[PDB]
Formats: sequence, C-alpha cells, structure tokens
Amino acid sequence: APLTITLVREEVIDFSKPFMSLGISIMIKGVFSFLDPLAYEI
Amino acid sequence: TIVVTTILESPYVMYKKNHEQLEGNERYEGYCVDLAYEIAKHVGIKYKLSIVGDGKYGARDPETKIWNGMVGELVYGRADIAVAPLTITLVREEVIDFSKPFMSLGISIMIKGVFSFLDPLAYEIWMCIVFAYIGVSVVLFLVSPRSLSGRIVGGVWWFFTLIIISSYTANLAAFLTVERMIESAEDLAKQTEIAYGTLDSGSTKEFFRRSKIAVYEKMWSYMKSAEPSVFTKTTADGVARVRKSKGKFAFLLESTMNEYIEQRKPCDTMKVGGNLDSKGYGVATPKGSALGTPVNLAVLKLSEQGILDKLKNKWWYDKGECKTSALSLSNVAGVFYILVGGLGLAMMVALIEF
Amino acid sequence: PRSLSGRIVGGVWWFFTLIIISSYTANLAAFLTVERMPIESAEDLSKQTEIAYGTLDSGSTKEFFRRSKIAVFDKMWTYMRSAEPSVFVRTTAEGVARVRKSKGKYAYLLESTMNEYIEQRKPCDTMKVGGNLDSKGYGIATPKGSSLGTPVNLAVLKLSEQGVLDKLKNKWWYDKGECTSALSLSNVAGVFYILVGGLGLAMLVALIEF
Amino acid sequence: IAPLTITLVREEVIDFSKPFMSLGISIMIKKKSKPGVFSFLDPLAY
Amino acid sequence: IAPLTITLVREEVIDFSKPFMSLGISIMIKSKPGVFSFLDPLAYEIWMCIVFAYIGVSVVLFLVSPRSLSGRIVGGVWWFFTLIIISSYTANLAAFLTVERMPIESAEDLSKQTEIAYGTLDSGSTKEFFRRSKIAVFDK
Repeated sequence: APLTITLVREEVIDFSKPFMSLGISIMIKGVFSFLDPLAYEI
Repeated sequence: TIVVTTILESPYVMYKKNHEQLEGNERYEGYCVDLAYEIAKHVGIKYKLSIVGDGKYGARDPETKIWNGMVGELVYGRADIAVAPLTITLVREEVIDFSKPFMSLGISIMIKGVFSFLDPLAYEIWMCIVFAYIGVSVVLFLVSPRSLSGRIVGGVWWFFTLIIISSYTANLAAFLTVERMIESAEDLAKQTEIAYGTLDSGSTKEFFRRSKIAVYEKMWSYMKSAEPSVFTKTTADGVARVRKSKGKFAFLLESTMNEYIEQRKPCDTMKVGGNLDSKGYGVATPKGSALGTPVNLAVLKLSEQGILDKLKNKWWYDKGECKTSALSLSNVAGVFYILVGGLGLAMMVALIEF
Repeated sequence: PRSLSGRIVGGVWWFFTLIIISSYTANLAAFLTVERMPIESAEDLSKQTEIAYGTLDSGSTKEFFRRSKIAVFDKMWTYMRSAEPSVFVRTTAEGVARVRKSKGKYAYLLESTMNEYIEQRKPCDTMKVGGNLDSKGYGIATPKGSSLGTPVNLAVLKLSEQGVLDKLKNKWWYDKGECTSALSLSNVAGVFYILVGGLGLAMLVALIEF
Repeated sequence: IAPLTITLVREEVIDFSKPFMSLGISIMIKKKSKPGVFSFLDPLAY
Repeated sequence: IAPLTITLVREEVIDFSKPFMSLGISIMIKSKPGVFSFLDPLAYEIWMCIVFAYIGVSVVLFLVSPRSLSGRIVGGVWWFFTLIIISSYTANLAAFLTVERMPIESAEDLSKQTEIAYGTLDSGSTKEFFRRSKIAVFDK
C-alpha cells in the first residue's frame, strides 16, 4: 500500500526500501500575465 | 591492368593536394576516384586512371562523325572503362554499354530582394488600400471641427489602417521567426520580370523544346523568343549571369552541378524546386567487354548498400563551404529609396509652384 | 485645454487602447507563427509528435527510412518503428484513407506520382508537401534476352524527346483533374467592407445635415 | 507496361527500358486556401 | 559513510541503512544585459540611414519656408517611411524573444533534437537506465 516510511512505524514493523518516492508539493488552480511582459521594475 | 578513362571535373575527379609528389592513381581525388576504387574492388581488377586528353564527355564530330572525349576513348580501343559523370543517352547507348545509373539527376533552377517587402502585404492588398485611400479622400472631398459626417469617416478609416498596419507587423514577425527554407518552375513560368534560360545547345534546351507538359511548354515558348537572349555558351556564363544581374536571371541546369555550386563560396546561389526531369550518370564499357555484367551488378550493390548516397554526401556536403540572431539592411533599404524618391518628387512639385 | 478632470480620462483611455492594440498585434503574430509551425516538409515531420506519420508496412519506402544514414530520415525512422498505435499501413489506399479520416493527425509518406494524382481528385482534401526524399523511375519491362527490349527502350527515348510522355502525364494528372509563401486578402477584405460601410454611413449623415 | 519501379533486385531477373516517368518519396497531408472573416474576430474575442 | 547508492547488486553483499538522501537522474546545461541587444534588432547601418534621411527631410522642409502640397506629401511619405521601420523593429524584436522562449528545459526537450548533444557517464547506472528503459522518451 502507499504506506509512508516513518520513524514511529519503523520502530514496530520492518519496511522495504521505497517502491515510490514522493515529497511535499504545491497545488494551484491571472492579471499577473500582464505584469510579467513588462517587469514591475520597468 | 584496366585502363579507366575519366575527366577532371569537380567534385568527381580533382588534382590532389601535392599531386606533383605523387604518382599514378594517387594524384587524383573525388567522388569518381572513390567510386573507381569500389568498383575495382568488387570486380576484382587492377586499374590505371587516365584523364581523357581532349577534356570532353563524348559527342560525334559534325563533319567526320568521329567520337571525341571519353566515349571516343572507349569506341576506338584506348580505354577499357569510363568512370565519370557521363550521362546515359540514346546516342551513346547505340555505341557503348552503360551500367545502371550510379547517380540520378535532373534539370533544376538556380537563383541568386526588395520582394521580401512586397510579400508580407500582398500586392492585391497594397492596391485595395490605395483604392480605399482615394476612396476616402473623395468622400471627404464631397463634405467641404466636429462635422459628424466626415468625422466618423476619419475614425473608421483610422481603425481600418490600424488593423492593416497591425497585420503587416504581425505577419512580418512570422517569416523572421520560423524562417523555413522564385520558389518553383510554376512561379517562373507565370512571370517575365525575372528572365531565365539554359545553355544554348544540349539536352536542357532540348527538354523544353520537346516537352508536352503545360508548364514546360509555356517556359519554352518564353525562352525561345526572349530578347536579349536568355541562352548562354557555358555553365560559367550562366552562373555569372545569375550572380551579377540584380536578381533578374535564373539559370536552368543539372541538379548535381547546381547543388555543388550551392555548397561553394561565395554561397550566394541556391537550387529551388524539385528536379524537373530525371536522367542518370552511368559507367560505360565498350561493346563486348567482359566487364559489363560485373560492373553493372557492382553499381546496383553499392546503391542498395547506401554507399553511393554516403559518397555523394561526402563530396558535396562534408567538403562543402556554406538558430538566427540578426536583422538585415536590405529590406529596410527598399523603403529608403522610395522615401528619397518622394522627396525628389516634392522638390519637383515645389519648383513648378514657384 | 488643460481640464485636469477629463484630461486624465483621455490619457488613461489612450493607455487602455494602447494595450489592446498591442495585444491584438502580438496575438495576431502568434496565429501566423503557429500557422507555420501544419506540416510542410520531412524536417517538419521529424521534429514533432502531434501529427503521426508512417509509410507502407512493407516496401521500398519503409526500407529507405530503415537503412538511411541521413539525420532527419534516421530520426523519422526511430519514431516510426516504435510509434503506437502503428503508423504503417497494409495498402497505399489505406494510407490515403488514413490521411483523409484522421482529422489532420496523420501524414503519409508515399510516391510523388500518386501523391500529386490524389491531390487532383475530389474531395480535394489532400496536399503534397516538401521536395522528394529520393529519386526512382518507372520503366517498361521485358523478359531477359527478349527481342522486344532494344526497340522498346529506343521508343521511350523518342517519346520523351518528342515531349509525348510529358503530354500524357499532364493529360491524366491535370487536364482530367477535379481540383507560394505569404499572406491572403481574405481577412484584410473584411476590414475593407466595414470601411466602405462607414463611408456610406457618413455619406448618409452628410445628406441629412444639409 | 505499368508504374513499375526500376530496382536492382528486379533488374537482375528482367530487362528494363530507361524510365518513362520520375518519382520520389513525398509527403501527403490533409489540407491550401482558407478565407473566413472569422479569423479576424478570433484574435480579439467577441 | 558516503554518497553510495543503495542498489540490488550491492545489497546482496552488504547491509544498507534506510536512505539519508534522495536523488535521481537530472539534466545539467550550460545574467545577460549588454546594451548591444538593442543595437542588434535595428542594424547600426539602418540607424545611420534613418538619421541621414532624418536630416534629409528637415532640410527639404527647410527649403519650403497648412495644406502646402509640396512639403505636405513629404510629411506623409516620411510618416509612411517611419511606420515601416518601427513595424520592422517591432516584428524583428519579437522573433528574438519568441525564439528566446523556444534552450533545453527537460528530457523531452533533449529527446526531440540534435543541435545540443547529450550523454551520460560511459559506464554506470545512468547509462544502463537508458539502455534498459521501455519509456518512449528515454528509448528515443
């Protein structure tokens, strides 16, 4: 299963090496496409 | 030892660097020198490359009907085989035997332009924008601050020109972005500002004279009547004419030579369109030669193995001499001349007024 | 004059229209750039994978790509041999039908003679692009040692020289047919009609005023 | 007498005249004319 | 205690703790002001002529002194002249920015071309990854 390798769990069961790696990531769904062409500094 | 007749013609056979310190076959290099070595290997013979004395391919003398050139060397018992860019032709096949072609080629267009400014906005569009131009100056002329009538005319006309200049700008950005490489015989046939022609005798002229294909018949009708003459005496004359006639001449010649010149300095010509016909260069043997069969099979083997393609790439492109980040003055220049011309026209209208 | 109130209105409105006309211009440039990006050559084909492309499943065209040592053609081969679903067709008619029924997502590599013939046939929905990738020729064949061989070859040279073979190709490809670079007039035309319409509207507003 | 290509393998078993017609591998795409004033209303949305 | 990858072949002969650091195959590719990116779009030769014609018009008008037809068409033609130039500058500047965005950002980018060559260590797990892969991009 997608069971994360964690300290609290490794103390009581044994884990294989990871079969899938993963990490924290940003999810997003913009008038900011108009401020990009000409830079704010400009 | 097989005596091989050939001809000094780049890139088929050329004198090697330091040839004066070399001997025999080692004096020469090129596409046909490499081909001779491959044929000899596959057929299993020793050979001696001999440059044809008169420097000719092979034609019957008009007066004596005696063959000159490499064909002469074969038919009069001086050479065993010709390995050279010798075109497979009826008149020659009657007297010697040719292998299947080792190189295919065809008639092709060589060209060397303020016409990159008239393209973005079509000639038809420049016209209508001028018709509507006087079409507004006449509507306003019937009118004579906030004169609502002619007011919306100036506004709509402004919105009209706004779209056009925006279109011109956008479109002009396209060619200079992608930039993928007269573009066809069809193009040439439809116009006369750019003249075009061929050698004044030989197979290229004859192709057009004999063709029943509409586009080439149209081309022949033009070329045979054009004044000054569009025909030249030599390839060098034709190529020089392309280079020095301010874009007003295109030259029709064999694709192999066109392609070769495109890859040499000054890198100012190019082949456009596909080939207009198909012919071939073949290895020639005298009638009754025991080499005939083996030579033919050798050529087909080298072709099917991809050796001949590779060899052509070597001598045309690997040995050739010719992203993007630059803007030229050429196109912009055409707009400068039309400006000074307008200034001069005004300087003329001024004088008469006074 | 300097009526600060309506003054900044004219300025802001100007900056507003400036952005819009700039956007229109930029966007319009993109519609022509992408329009070129939509296949015009082997090189165009070799560079992508939105438009699948294949050849007859067996034959000289498939082999040409399999054996080629030219970079563009070798790139096209490694793509084709692994493309899924299969880009190879059992027949030539299938390759033509596949082009016609794939909604712009399939290009077919076939002989130029056939390609240019279909281009002149209704529904007039196909097009031949790019220069030929190689050069071959059709010939009249006879058994080896046939007494007909010499004469038949001479006849072909003659017909060619008389210009008859070219007449024959034009007759069957073009006379019996059923169908360059830059911009068109179509789009620009729409802006011409709205102009004359504005002129006419003014010519109408003028008359009433008098 | 047909659109039969002159190839080595065939030439080894039959005789072929010189070519009566040339050809080469080319590209066939589903489409070269497209007006529609609706290409002007697209850039700037209705 | 080192940057030693946990692999099957090694695990069969030694013991490995859980990973202290993660990694994967990635791509390494080789600030840029220079006011000379402004003099490029419009060629130095063009900036010159546009200035020569500039004074070339201010001198023609100078010989003139409302609807003075003479100098009138001069202002119109000069306007059409500058219109073309500024349009050319804008269009040209766009291609340099369009291509600037078009130059590798992924494996897929790499897989698609041959202007930029790319390779891996001559022996090792990265070379093998590609040799054995059944993924279309990686097999290409």
